[PDB]
Amino acid sequence: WKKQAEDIKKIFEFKETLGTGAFSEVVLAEEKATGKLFAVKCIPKKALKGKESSIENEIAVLRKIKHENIVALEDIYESPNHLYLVMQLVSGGELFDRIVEKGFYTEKDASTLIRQVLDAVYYLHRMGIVHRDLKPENLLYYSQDEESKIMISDFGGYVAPEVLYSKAVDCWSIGVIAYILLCGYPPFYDSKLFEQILKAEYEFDSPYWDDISDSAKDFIRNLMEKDPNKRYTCEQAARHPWIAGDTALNKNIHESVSAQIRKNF
Amino acid sequence: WKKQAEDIKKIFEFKETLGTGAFSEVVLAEEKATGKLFAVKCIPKKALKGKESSIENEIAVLRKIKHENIVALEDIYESPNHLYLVMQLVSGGELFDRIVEKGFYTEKDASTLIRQVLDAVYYLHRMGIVHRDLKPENLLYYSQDEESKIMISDFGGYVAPEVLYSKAVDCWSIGVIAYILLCGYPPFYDSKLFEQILKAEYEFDSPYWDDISDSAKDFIRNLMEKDPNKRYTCEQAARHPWIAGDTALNKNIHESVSAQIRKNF
Ligand SMILES: Nc1nn2nccc2c2ccccc12
Ligand SMILES: Nc1nn2nccc2c2ccccc12
Ligand SMILES: Nc1nn2nccc2c2ccccc12
Ligand SMILES: Nc1nn2nccc2c2ccccc12
Repeated sequence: WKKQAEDIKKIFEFKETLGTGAFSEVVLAEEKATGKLFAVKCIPKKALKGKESSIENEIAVLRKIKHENIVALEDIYESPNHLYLVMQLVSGGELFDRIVEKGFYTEKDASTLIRQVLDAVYYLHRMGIVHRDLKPENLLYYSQDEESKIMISDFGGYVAPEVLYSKAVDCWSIGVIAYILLCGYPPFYDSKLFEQILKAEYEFDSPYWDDISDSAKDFIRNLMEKDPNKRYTCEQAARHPWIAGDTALNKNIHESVSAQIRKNF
Repeated sequence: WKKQAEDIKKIFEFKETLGTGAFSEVVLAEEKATGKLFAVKCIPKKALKGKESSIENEIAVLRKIKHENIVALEDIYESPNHLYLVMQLVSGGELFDRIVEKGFYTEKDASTLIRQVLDAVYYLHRMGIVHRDLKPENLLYYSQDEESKIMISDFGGYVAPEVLYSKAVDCWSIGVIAYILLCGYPPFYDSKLFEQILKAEYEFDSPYWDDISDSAKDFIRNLMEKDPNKRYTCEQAARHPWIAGDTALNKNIHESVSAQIRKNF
């Protein structure tokens, strides 16, 4: 299930660097035998010392499973001292860029995005994976298509008060993302910030929140809940009317949200 | 995520019946708009009364996930009184037919089959699904290819002593399947049979088991373990040398296994 290589460069022509992380890089790569483009995560083995097997079990299991809202692992290569995760390259661009570029953007659009993230994270949780790093940077659109889905592209403010813990920390992160999706700025924002987060002290301030539904605000409260016990799970969040029902509004909130994204990020 | 239809027959031409179950049928079907063949499971809604949502949640989640060793759910249609699960049609045929037809069959072949079933069932367990009905009839080859994988094709001797319970019942079933794969006959076989199962009384009888490895027998013992606590999980079984290592033998055991399948089934 792992392909072996004496030298990865016999298989891929590496191109531009797409991302860099703690102790890995993600690079764009052409498969020399086929032309096909991929995103390849490059990981030195010595960085995984100890929990090498455990992290090669997340990978061994995930290799066999394709989730609609997570970039698929097409292949794993092993050399003497590295693992290479060969991933489906997406073509739809970054989350905020997309929202800024839209002419029209509603709560229904935000709800659809969150629904997809909930589905992906529910799956990861079921598999015993706590993502711990859900944030906009790690969400990419699949394609340029108007109807493109969003996908978790990568694994390693958004951190749960208990951290500052269990799978519930991810659900907090999703709540923060939802907050940003509906107003264009983060719910917290240096010691007073740290203080705010640890007391889950945030507001739906005017004028930015005035045109947002009660249902959306309730949804966010239930995820951005200090008590990780009372906090909605992904399963609970997915049943909420804002996600599963028809309470998400159809008002164009693009002007304000985009203004705030531009100004705030 | 569910397509709605006033009449399913506007979408599919139904052909031969592929399977029948408790209160559903699986039928071969041509998509009229495209020609493409599928396997369609047809389910009256009233059969799911009560746990309708719950069973529509197994489906709602699974729709988004493709496992290499489970037939994929391509689409779900809903009419006023039925659900239709539209599945990827396989082309590789039934498990025993394939083994009888081979000229050469080894423990390594059996191990590869079990590895795949372990992977599928591990995933189902992680999702909170207990299959409860794992048996050869529910395993089909993907293609005619020599290297074809096996796939769970369907959901609803092989039943765990505790039943005669938890996800562990599936692991018992896999042990029974492994037993049959290595000798061509069931480990139990009417009141004395019921008695045997409830005491996990079985043997690796000569001459059929003489050419089988100790490693294979140990593997089977660990799954066909009366105590569901001590019983190997799918995760444990997948780490066993017979599956993960190189203890599976390379001896052609086809003559005997096929003889016994033919005679016994
Ligand atoms: N530009 C990127 N594209 N794709 N495509 C698949 C996976 C990724 C990815 C992962 C991490 C960082 C950047 C990217
Ligand atoms: N970009 C990814 N990075 N890492 N890092 C470890 C495991 C994974 C992974 C698995 C599936 C899809 C994407 C990725
Ligand atoms: N002959 C069959 N073929 N395929 N292909 C996909 C799923 C199934 C299936 C399920 C149940 C019963 C028979 C079959
Ligand atoms: N043949 C199947 N039958 N049923 N019945 C309920 C759920 C499913 C299912 C899901 C995925 C793949 C195959 C099937």
